[PDB]
Amino acid sequence: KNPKSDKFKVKRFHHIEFWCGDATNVARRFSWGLGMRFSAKSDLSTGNMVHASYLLTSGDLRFLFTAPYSPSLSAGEIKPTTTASIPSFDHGSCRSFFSSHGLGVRAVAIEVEDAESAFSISVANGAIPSSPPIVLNEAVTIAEVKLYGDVVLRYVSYKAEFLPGFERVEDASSFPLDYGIRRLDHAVGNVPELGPALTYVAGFTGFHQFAEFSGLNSAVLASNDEMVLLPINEPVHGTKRKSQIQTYLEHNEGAGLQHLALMSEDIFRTLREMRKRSSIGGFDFMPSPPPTYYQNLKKRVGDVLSDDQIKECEELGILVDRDDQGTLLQIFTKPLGDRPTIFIEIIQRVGCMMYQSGGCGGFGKGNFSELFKSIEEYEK
Amino acid sequence: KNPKSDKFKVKRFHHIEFWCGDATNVARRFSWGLGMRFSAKSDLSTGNMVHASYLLTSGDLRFLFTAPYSPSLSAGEIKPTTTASIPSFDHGSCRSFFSSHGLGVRAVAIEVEDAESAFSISVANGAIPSSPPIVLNEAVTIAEVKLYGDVVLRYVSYKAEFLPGFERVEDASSFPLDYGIRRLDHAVGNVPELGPALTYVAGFTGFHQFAEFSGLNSAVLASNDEMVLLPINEPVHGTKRKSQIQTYLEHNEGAGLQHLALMSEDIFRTLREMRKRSSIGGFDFMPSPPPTYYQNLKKRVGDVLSDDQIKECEELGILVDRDDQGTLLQIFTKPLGDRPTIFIEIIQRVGCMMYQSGGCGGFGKGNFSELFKSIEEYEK
Ligand SMILES: CC(C)=CC[C@@H](O)C1=CC(=O)c2c(O)ccc(O)c2C1=O
Ligand SMILES: CC(C)=CC[C@@H](O)C1=CC(=O)c2c(O)ccc(O)c2C1=O
Ligand SMILES: [Co+2]
Ligand SMILES: [Co+2]
Repeated sequence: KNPKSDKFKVKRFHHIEFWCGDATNVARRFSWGLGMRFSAKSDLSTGNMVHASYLLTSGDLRFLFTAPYSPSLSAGEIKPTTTASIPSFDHGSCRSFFSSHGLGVRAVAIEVEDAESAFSISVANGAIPSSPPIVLNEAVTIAEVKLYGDVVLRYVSYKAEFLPGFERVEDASSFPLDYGIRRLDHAVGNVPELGPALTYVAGFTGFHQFAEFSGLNSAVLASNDEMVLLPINEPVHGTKRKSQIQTYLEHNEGAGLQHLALMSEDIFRTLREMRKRSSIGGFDFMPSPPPTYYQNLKKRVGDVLSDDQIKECEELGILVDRDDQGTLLQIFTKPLGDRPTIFIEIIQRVGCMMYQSGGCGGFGKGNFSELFKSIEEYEK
Repeated sequence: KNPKSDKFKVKRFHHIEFWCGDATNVARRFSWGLGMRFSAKSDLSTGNMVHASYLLTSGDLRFLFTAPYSPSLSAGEIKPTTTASIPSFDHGSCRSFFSSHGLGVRAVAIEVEDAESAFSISVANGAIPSSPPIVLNEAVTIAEVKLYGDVVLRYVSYKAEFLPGFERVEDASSFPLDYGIRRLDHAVGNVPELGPALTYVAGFTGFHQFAEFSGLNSAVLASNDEMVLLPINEPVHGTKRKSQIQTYLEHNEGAGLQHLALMSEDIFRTLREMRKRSSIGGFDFMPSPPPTYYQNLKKRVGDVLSDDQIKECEELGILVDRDDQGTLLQIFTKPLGDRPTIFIEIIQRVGCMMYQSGGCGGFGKGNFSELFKSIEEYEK
């Protein structure tokens, strides 16, 4: 049941902004590890005396990495005279954000038809304002509201290249890395209480609940066409194994973004490329499910995947689950930084062709059962 | 003239510790970019609730990358009950250090015969104490005094693997990267006034001035055998081109470590390996000197280098200068992080065989002249 209750025209995921201690080093690590190209910069060399911001792109996926310079560099400036290309930036907020959470996502950015109206409607509908709409060079408008914890949902809209004040990067500094990742599929938040979080965000967006088929309860909010997907988790206390959501909240000092799901146009090549680089600067992956998990795969998705594609799944450690609508291939990295907080998920969806509809195959919740009922190989 | 006036037995450079926002991401970047192996860890997985510390090694070169966790994780601990493996660590100092300077070197560590006595003698001789001697597990003793700005000179001594509480890293997480770098040759500080800095450090170490053959004045302090080498620079104001030392001091918020000189056992393979990786996560190098600089190289070092080695120097952008004692091959990276502050120098020394004596060939001061008198190619 899709009631199509968006309160403003929401287009697509536009970018994800990390707040870092040092943007250069995180961005270069992510570039190698994920296969993303250096696309745009705003820093000292572009006149920005306030922050360093570097953009990586892969297909439609945009990762923005931002860190503050010394406040002294911009001591004479005021907000009207700022050289920051992202006027919502604030040294005190960024240092407090990073000191409090460590490396993680500050902004989940979505493109809307009119950022000023989306901000006005949102706040009128319960959104906590974070940064009011600002018009960059008569061309781009950006506005921010609180999402959960210190994460903001950022609205961007264009009259008609990333943002004004960013420069395209000279191509000799821009090596065309690509491991197949093409767009952001969904972005997941962890909160201490799901209900009030759901009520708040659904409240000011009009996003509807997306239908689903140990440790947490979750739910998914979605825009009209279900291209913007925002799952949210809460912990379930009192279990046998401690909730990883609870571990997240402890180490992150509260609510925040748990993981980013990146859609690959060929998940097998992406995982081959990423695994080759795990131990030489890239990302590590969670431990692989046992071979019994893969001995049981022929029976539920042998429909969709050949024996060859199934055996390739076992090599790369890929997990597979299925909706009534499509099939989902997924895998999870280990945490991206020091803290056991943010990680990345690689995914590819098969089915639901109309273009492909969002959430096709769901989010893998069928894999808790498939996984637990596979650790019965410890008796095999 | 070497008066051999060390006030305590100084052995060798032991390690360099960076204070980071996120140790994981800086360490993985440095590992790929420089060819260093993941060797030791102290973090949550080893019981350290206070900081994450990762060690990279290449030959004798040890780079330590440290970042604080949330203070909350260790709120119940006191210094006697600390889980930090480096008891000099302090959340407030590290966050203040990093917020103030950004990514850079916190500790220049040298191995001494007795860290407690070296600390006592130092302070008795004018050193500002930073962290008093602590004995780690009846085996290792560590003590810290102020060097310049917020950089500490760290004394370590062993009764008889890096430090207690560090774990060796499982070899599947430890890929044997190596591009030829073998040890730290010297570590360079920038200060607003050279004289008082020189007086202070020579004061409590007994290190002597090392004899030399636009923008700055400098001098070099050295231990008895001249294996520990500590150049220090100050700016010269009023020039035509602004002092880069002054630019350093502005962006670093004051004095600090300018660059690390890493000795390669084969600088041509190191630079080939590093340049291949510049645009895919590694380090960038300063612009190459003009071909006229290389057309003039046959006349001064054609003695030491073949036409082939000279043409290889032009390919890799290597600079070459010469003492009366030896020949020095060097090159400089661009800044390692967001700020135009810390960078790295790659070097290899030829000559002064006795083992090779320290500073053989000097530090390249002859290249200001060779470089300026080469930009007369803009008229060629
Ligand atoms: C293996 C790991 C570090 C975390 C997995 C787990 O926390 C998780 C990931 C996820 O992606 C997801 C959804 O996408 C949707 C519902 C839902 O319960 C979940 C999840 O539980
Ligand atoms: C190209 C660049 C970013 C910086 C070069 C310059 O700042 C420099 C480097 C250096 O290594 C050095 C010595 O090793 C010794 C004396 C001395 O004056 C110097 C230097 O001036
Ligand atoms: Co997911
Ligand atoms: Co040098």
